Amino acid sequence: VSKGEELFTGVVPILVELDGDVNGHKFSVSGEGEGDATYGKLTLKLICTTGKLPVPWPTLVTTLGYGLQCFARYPDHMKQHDFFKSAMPEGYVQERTIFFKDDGNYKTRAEVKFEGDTLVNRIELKGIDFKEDGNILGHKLEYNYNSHNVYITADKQKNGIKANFKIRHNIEDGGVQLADHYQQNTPIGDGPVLLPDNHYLSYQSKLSKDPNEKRDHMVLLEFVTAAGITTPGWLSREQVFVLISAASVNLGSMMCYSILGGMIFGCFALFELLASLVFGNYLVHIGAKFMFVAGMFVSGGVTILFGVLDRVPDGPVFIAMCFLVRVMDAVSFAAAMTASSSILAKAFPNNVATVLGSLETFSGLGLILGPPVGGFLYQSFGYEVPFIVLGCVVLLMVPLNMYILPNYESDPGEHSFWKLIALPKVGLIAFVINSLSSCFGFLDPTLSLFVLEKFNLPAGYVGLVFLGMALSYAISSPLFGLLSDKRPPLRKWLLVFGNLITAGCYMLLGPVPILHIKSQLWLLVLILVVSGLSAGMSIIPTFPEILSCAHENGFEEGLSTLGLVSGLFSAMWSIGAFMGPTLGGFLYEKIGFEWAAAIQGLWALISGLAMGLFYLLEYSQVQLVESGGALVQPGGSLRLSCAASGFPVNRYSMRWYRQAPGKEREWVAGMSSAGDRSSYEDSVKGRFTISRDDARNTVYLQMNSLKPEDTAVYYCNVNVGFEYWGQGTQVTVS
Ligand SMILES: COc1cc2c(cc1OC)[C@@H]1CC(=O)[C@H](CC(C)C)CN1CC2
Repeated sequence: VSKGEELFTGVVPILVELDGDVNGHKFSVSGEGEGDATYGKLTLKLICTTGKLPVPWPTLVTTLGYGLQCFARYPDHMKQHDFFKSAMPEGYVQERTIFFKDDGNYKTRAEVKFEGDTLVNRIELKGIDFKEDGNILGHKLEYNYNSHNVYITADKQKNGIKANFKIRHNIEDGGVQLADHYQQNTPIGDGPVLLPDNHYLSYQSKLSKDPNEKRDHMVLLEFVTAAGITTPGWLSREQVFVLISAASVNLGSMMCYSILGGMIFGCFALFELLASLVFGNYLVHIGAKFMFVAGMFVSGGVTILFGVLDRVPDGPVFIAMCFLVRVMDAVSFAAAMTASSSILAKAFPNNVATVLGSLETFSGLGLILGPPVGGFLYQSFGYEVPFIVLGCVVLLMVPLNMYILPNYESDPGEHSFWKLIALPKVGLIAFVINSLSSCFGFLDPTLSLFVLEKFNLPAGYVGLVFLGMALSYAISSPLFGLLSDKRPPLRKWLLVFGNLITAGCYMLLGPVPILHIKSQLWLLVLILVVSGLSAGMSIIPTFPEILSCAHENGFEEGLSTLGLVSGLFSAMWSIGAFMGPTLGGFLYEKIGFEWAAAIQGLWALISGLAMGLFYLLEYSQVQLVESGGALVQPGGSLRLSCAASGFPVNRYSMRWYRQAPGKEREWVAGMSSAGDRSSYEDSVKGRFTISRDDARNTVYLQMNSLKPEDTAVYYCNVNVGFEYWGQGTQVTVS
């Protein structure tokens, strides 16, 4: 960790100038924009002042967009290898030599300095031996750009770094143009710079235009990450810190709710919805740590003051005290839930479902700890006593959470609440979770009445079967959390099937007089256990799906979006808990439990079918799938098929790539937009044939007159703004 790391904790306004010559034609370009090193984001708007560019803009993307490598996000084992922020309070120099294949050369000198607030980059360019009928001077490069890798090794002799990479530009005729880049980077101002190990950076890029501008300009978007040296594999300090804290909080709150769980019941959810929405909307202004500790302090205060109601005289003071205890319990649980969910969403970015499943398992393992020590404290000390013993142990666990938790700081976002809530998929998520919470709230009060009226057992076995259903939920939560984490497209399927199995469970809850099924005990207990498993298999994949839809819509990453999605999760669980018991009790007094369970299960079933119909109707995502790999004797003939998913083939160009073992990727052939022009390598010239078919949205490559040289893995390449690849097929010849 260096001193210049602290400078890049925010947004940086950046300014770029270039002056260069190409065969006597001189140009000067100037640009402005922003950078963000927390996530690796660069956005520039770049305008010429001299006039027309005889050279294409993708030739200058590698000079201006790669000219600011200081906004690279490094993971926690790569902060030791940061060089760019090490010398940034004074500045560095970067010299680059670019060899275009079968054409001339660029040589650039650039200096990147930090003047005032702004970051300044000055570039001088020299261009040597360009043909007039070439891809560069003839304006033959497509107006999009590809994703790349940049490899950096160290250099002790100049205390700097040296990087090598290649850039594949697309030409309009179908082919590609290769540009090989060699750069050397050196500090100027004697700063303690970190000479790194061998590593590399991955660049995603995007290129567009501002439509209101009528000059010559480019809008450039850069995503950067860094890798190359593998992790130790075990956790960090902050992650074990937040796991111990969240586990202890979840244990304490669960056992507090288990040991002591109309106007006040509904106004409780009425304040709970508002508290969840307000805490979701304003979280960075309060902070995750402060709101964690505040929610735990108010929760412990509530469970201390719950014993005092026996010494409060009956009258207006009893109402004015129980009301305040009810609303403080509501806002304390809301604040603690949203704070814990947001901080664990930030702490584990890729493994978000596994942590939530593990905390659900610890909540179950803590609620099964209630009866023995609870009976010890009840028939050993008394009844006023166990609540204040619980309050003492929670208020002694609180300063640990004051000591341990890190200080995450962020800035307010660019969008609002109302843009997030207006998505269709999010509304269907909310409707599914309303069905689940309403089924749970209906299952609360009438089960004890049904057991007492039919089977003649008291509330002890009602609590026992509640324990069994919670245990099935606790077992089924982390496994399907791990399954939803590891496989992305199975997550939405587990969302649909969970609600469908839950609906089947609530229809088997009440034996329908049409269906002729008899009532007994172990069948009922088993259906409740399977209902717990279905609820667990549904509820865990909800939060990552809302996160994926939020990042897919275009919300900027940070803590604002995590806070909003956690607040919406708590809000939907609040409005479901509200809607559930009132409709369940109304249906129980009106028509009976037997049809009430059927109507509730049918509600859940139509919720799941609406979800499944939205998935069956409006799904589309860019994908390339391939087929045609086998083993053929030399001199044979083959056909390879690349089937696309979510773009028109007749409006975009297509490329075919190949790779040999122990060798880099090589371009084979390319097919343009209009379908009349094709491009080939001389090793596949006259032999390989490319074809398309826009009716079935598929492209094909046919081969004849085989050689042992063409044993390779073949790939299919598009660019629809981003670069998308395929999994490849193995083609072997003898
Ligand atoms: C009566 O309202 C409440 C109902 C419930 C809970 C808390 C309540 O408030 C005290 C807990 C909360 C979560 O930890 C768990 C449920 C999800 C919201 C993650 C476990 N459940 C049972 C339902």
